Amino acid sequence: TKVVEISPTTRLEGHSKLTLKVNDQGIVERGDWLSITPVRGIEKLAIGKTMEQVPKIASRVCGICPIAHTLASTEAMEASIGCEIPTDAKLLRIILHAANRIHSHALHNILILPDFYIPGTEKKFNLFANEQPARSVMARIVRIREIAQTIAAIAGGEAIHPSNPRIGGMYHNVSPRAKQKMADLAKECLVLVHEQMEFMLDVIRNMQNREFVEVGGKQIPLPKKLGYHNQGVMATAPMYGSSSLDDNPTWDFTRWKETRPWDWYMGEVTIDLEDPSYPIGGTTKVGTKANPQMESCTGVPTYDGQPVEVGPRARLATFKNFDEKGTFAQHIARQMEYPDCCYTILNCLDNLNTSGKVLADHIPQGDGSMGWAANEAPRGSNIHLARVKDGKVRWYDMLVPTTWNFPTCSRALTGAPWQIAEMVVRAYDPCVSCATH
Amino acid sequence: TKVVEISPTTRLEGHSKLTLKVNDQGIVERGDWLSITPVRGIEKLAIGKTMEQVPKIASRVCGICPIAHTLASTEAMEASIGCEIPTDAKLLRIILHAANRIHSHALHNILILPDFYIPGTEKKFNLFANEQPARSVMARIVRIREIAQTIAAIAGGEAIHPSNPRIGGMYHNVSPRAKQKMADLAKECLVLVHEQMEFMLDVIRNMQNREFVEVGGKQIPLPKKLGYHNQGVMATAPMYGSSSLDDNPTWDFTRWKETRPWDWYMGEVTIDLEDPSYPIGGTTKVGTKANPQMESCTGVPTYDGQPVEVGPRARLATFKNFDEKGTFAQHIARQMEYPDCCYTILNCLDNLNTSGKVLADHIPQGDGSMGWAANEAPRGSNIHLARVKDGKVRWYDMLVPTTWNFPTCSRALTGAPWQIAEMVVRAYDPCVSCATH
Amino acid sequence: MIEDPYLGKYVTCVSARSTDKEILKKAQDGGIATALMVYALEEGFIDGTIVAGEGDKPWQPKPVVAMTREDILKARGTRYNISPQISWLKEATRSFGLDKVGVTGVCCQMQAVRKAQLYPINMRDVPGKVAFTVGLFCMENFSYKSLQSIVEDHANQSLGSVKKMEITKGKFWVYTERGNVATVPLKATHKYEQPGCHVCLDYVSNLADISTGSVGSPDGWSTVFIRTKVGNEIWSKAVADGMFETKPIEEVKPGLDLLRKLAKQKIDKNQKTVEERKTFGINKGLRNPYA
Amino acid sequence: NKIKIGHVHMSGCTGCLVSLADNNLGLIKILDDYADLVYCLTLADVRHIPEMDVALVEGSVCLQDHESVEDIKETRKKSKIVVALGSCACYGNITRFSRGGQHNQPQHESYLPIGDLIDVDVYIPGCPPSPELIRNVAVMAYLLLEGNEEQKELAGKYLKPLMDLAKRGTSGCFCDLMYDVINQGLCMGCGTCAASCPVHAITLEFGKPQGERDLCIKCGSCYGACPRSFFNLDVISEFENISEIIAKALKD
Ligand SMILES: Cc1cc2nc3c(=O)[nH]c(=O)nc-3n(C[C@H](O)[C@H](O)[C@H](O)COP(=O)(O)OP(=O)(O)OC[C@H]3O[C@@H](n4cnc5c(N)ncnc54)[C@H](O)[C@@H]3O)c2cc1C
Ligand code: SF4
Ligand code: SF4
Ligand code: SF4
Ligand code: SF4
Ligand SMILES: [Fe+3]
Ligand SMILES: [Fe+3]
Repeated sequence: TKVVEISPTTRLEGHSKLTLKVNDQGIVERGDWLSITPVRGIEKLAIGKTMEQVPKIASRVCGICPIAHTLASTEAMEASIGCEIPTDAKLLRIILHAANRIHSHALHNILILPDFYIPGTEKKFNLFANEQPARSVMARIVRIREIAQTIAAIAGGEAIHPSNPRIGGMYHNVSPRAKQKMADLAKECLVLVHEQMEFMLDVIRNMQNREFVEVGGKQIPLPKKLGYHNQGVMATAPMYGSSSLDDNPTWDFTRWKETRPWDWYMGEVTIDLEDPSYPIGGTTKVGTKANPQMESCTGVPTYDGQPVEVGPRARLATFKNFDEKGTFAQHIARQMEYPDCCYTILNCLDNLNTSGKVLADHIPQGDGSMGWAANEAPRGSNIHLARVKDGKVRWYDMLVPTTWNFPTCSRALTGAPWQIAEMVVRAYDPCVSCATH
Repeated sequence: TKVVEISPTTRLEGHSKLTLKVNDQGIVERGDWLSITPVRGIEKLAIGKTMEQVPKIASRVCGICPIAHTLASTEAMEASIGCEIPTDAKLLRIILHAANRIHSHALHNILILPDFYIPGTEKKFNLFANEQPARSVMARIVRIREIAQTIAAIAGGEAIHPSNPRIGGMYHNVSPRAKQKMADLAKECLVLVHEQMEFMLDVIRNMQNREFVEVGGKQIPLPKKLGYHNQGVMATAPMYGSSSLDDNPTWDFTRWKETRPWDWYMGEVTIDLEDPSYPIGGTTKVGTKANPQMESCTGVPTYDGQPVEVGPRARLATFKNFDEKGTFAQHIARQMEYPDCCYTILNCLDNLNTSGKVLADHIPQGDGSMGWAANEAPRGSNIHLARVKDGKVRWYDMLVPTTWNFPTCSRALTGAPWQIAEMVVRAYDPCVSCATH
Repeated sequence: MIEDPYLGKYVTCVSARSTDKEILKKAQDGGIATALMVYALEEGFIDGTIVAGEGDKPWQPKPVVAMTREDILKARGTRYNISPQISWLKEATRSFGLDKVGVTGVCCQMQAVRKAQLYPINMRDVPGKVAFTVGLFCMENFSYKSLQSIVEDHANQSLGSVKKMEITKGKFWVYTERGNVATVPLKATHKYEQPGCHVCLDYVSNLADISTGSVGSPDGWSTVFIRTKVGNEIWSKAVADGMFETKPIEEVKPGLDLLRKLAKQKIDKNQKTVEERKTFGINKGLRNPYA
Repeated sequence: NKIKIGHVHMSGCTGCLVSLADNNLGLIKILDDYADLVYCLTLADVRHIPEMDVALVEGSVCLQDHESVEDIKETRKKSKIVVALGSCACYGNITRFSRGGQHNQPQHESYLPIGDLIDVDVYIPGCPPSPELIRNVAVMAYLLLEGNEEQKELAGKYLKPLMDLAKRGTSGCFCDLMYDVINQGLCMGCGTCAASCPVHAITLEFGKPQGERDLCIKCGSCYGACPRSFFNLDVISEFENISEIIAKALKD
């Protein structure tokens, strides 16, 4: 056993590292992927603040998925106080949610493609480069994300940190013109995401037929079971979410418990294996001490006493019994989620009444009861829990998808050549600012 | 890439073809299986007709599974108008349903066995031939189907296009003699289907241990992952079904959307690869133009924005987490459904009161509300949706199992030698008249 | 009288457009079909007219008996799917109590009216109460599912956003309210045509009092045939009253030469289909309504 | 010598084929001794229509589907005896109600029974058609082509009413009982029409037929079964002997 460390990780959101024990062949025996993002402490600073402010603060946990936290936080407040929002407010929230999932999955295409090969060649995608096919692909992705952000801005008030959601529904309904504009854009987007999806699935399928990849000049073998783990999955909806107001909620808070990294991470180790050629800048210096239990910045939520995988694959496994697992299965399931986003937007626009009410007539102030809301963020189940009393948050808790995925991905690192541990990581589409909040 | 086309397909129900792009080894790269059965247009001709007539017309969509359409259509009308049928009517419907599943799975044994091998030999089953073991197997299958049709005729009024179902329950309860007769036949049938099931599973298991099959004189390799796809599955019950009258319906109409073949099928191609020796009569001539988007006769229903697999494997995966996939897994799951049919019939007869009421005391005429009913037809989830107002159907829609399976099977064709694409198809037990309606 | 073998019987043919600017805002072409019916109503030539009103689904027409200028104007613009205009023809003379019925529609609907005038079969009071017919040019029509498939798939547009559709210059054109344009090659649309159109031997509504369409005239303008005495009386008086700008059709491009050619292709192709019906089977054929 | 039999599937539901198969070991007996199944897409891999002594043709013809029209013309060309198997082939049945407008072929609007496109020798009406009738027609077709003169005479007499039905027309409905039985002074109130109706559209009121025309799916069964449509006394009075002959032909 030797210990190699990659710090920082790259082509994901935010700040983490991989602390890896490897065998004499460089295959991970036990690896820890951990947040080293400072804890801004949103759960504790929320206490005493107003139920209107806390969702707008929680939004600023993450600018890729602010819709997830805005909606999950707002709907946790609504669940605690017992506020039923109007239909047209819900329809606008779903449109906002679906649009953001498009932009997020497409942004993630940008981050993972450099690890992938132009099918049938030994050339990797370089999306910066003004050459084909990369530039044509970048142009499609860029238009996809532009459409997505535009719809999000129209239905949510703002693409990043949406302003329209409020306790009890929305500040604004949209105009007949705005509704036509969103429909026009969704029609254009649906064709584009079908193209991007088929493109990505082909690239992934080419990856599954490869035997090695090139990292830092060297050939790295591709295990058949790359990224396999035995944690199973958790998901609350295929699209939107669930909350404790529902007749039959699809998440069970009696099965959840959160520990410190303590229960699940390695203690102190010393780095004795270093590779200065790891692109670009090498790995952690020999002699460095690391302690994942103490350095990890997240809590570890569990379901039935164990870490779980959340995210697109978790959703398709839970709701369609999708039956492939590991790194390339995760990539596949994410791409498959493209069309539902556009069909959902178009169906929601069809049902939206632009003269309809968007704010509940009565917003109660709460008595301290616990409520919770789950939003199926692009990366998986985002669960916010709250006690609101007299309009103030007395208790707040956030179980964010990448928080769930950190210990699970770690276990999935077993069997990988340490030089492609980052590829295992990127199939989770990590958001480490999310994970840490 | 070359394009080869098989038209028509054989040993399935109705009229389809396979339009296949293949690599230089003859392995499917992207294949389209599509209906070319004329659209009789049952959904549109239903509008304005009486809620009593429409289920008897819908029955005539298909004579292998008319129970599926008779029951799903009737129960869609009952769900739209809010009619609760009597217990003994429900018990008779379940007996009818279970009996038809027996006859259907056994008919499908006849269609698929010619592709299969007498275990441990290089001889294929020829069920026409008056030799053993084929003739003994045919005799068992024939008795199984005879028993099944007899029970169906007794409980359903007729084996093909059952006459007993009506809005509000059944025209007839059965006599004490009839109830004894159905029980006697189910006891005989249970022994026979246990034998047939074990026979079929052995044949299938022999297929999974083979490395090649012979098609048109040539050896065709058998891929290990023959028929694998990543669409997952959908199912509403292990046996009967669900409807919007249920307290907790097991199908979600907000997750469904139907497109034209447009979104999912290939556009225009030209056949440049022809094999005149394909048994018996060859493939489509070189130079023929094909256009699956335009020639496909079905709509494409989706679940969470994607095609799904329905049918026996979908049922066992949904309700028992059956965890094998692809062609031979589909065959296995279908055979495993034999005994539940006979145990269900015997339990239902046990509870049936032959003096009990079979027609609701009040049949409302409807106000235009939407109702839906799912019947788990032998080939999978058959979902009929209706708005009944003043005793007339104002809106009608049919999402039939083979309709669902068409785009999914297509994707499952990847990786198959084009000469065994039809084997991938037959594991879906296709009903193309069903699919098209 | 001219007795053209492809353009029917007519007195004159001009290029025209309504001088009513409100009508033109949403008219498909020159606003002739709206302008004539509004004018006939104001002048008392009709007391009501059957028009292709707005229906229950976007871009699905619903026939309606219109009896005010406002209701007539609601029917502006071409709906390229079936509108069963003649279904209100008798009823207009019953509960609506009209003495002078106007009728708008395509060539086959003009045919239906004249058959009812001459062979009324359970159409009492209809022969004598038809007062004024205006016929649109029509090459072919579509079911609503066809129109949906063409606009939503081939043009990739939402129906709720479409402001105008137009078949011209070999394409199906879709214009959206927010200002975008999409086209579909007509070759792609052929599978979707209503099959009963393939037996139609009438392009410029030969049997109407006045016929109007787009081909032969610039955009914003209509080609108009004035055919019957009813048609000539109403047109003359409307022109004299300032209701239309006109140009003789021979001074207009593409004009009557292009029009006569498309008429000829239509009849020629459909006459062939009519003929193939006779030997459609083996030793038997299909019915010919014209036999 | 076995005769050559095909099953041709037009716009049908395959329930007509199921009805043939529901002769159980009778079908296997016929395939063993009297007939070769040269064509049937549901059961065999012969891709194109071969020559046939008997074509059992189910379903009607969509006029807007080119392959379908070619198939039914090719079938008549390839076959000595053409059988409209079941009510869709005989009479249109539920495809009378087809009117287009459904994805993904909204132009697939018009359906005719096969007798409007080709000449049909024999009707087997019914929806579903009775297995026993299909069996009797197969056996008698064989006897008509491979029997002694006494058999070919019997077969010709047996099939005559089914050939007369093919010559009568291509329409079937509850109204047949009005037009051609009650309105003709021939109804005697036996109630057979009511038993044969597959959708319970017929009741008898004071001994006379009452048709629920908006339940009727236009299958033509009731007039067929009516003993005052055709009643060929030469055949039907010999019911005991003709039954014994058919049984013996199926015996082991
Ligand atoms: C299927 C269809 C096919 C056509 N094909 C051609 C062609 O090939 N060449 C050509 O020059 N013109 C064609 N036209 C006519 C052209 O599109 C305009 O309809 C015509 O020029 C009238 O325009 P306008 O400005 O005078 O009428 P407007 O003032 O815009 O008024 C519209 C009139 O059209 C009637 N109308 C609209 N839709 C329908 C409908 N589905 N069915 C019956 N009546 C309707 C309304 O009742 C009203 O009378 C077609 C029209 C239709 C409905
Ligand atoms: S082409 Fe003829 S039949 Fe068809 S809608 Fe136009 S005028 Fe009528
Ligand atoms: S006659 Fe009846 S059973 Fe035969 S093909 Fe037609 S619907 Fe099916
Ligand atoms: S079957 Fe009997 S009751 Fe019915 S029409 Fe014939 S003779 Fe009259
Ligand atoms: S009344 Fe019944 S048996 Fe007679 S044609 Fe109608 S459905 Fe067939
Ligand atoms: Fe937290
Ligand atoms: Fe359907």
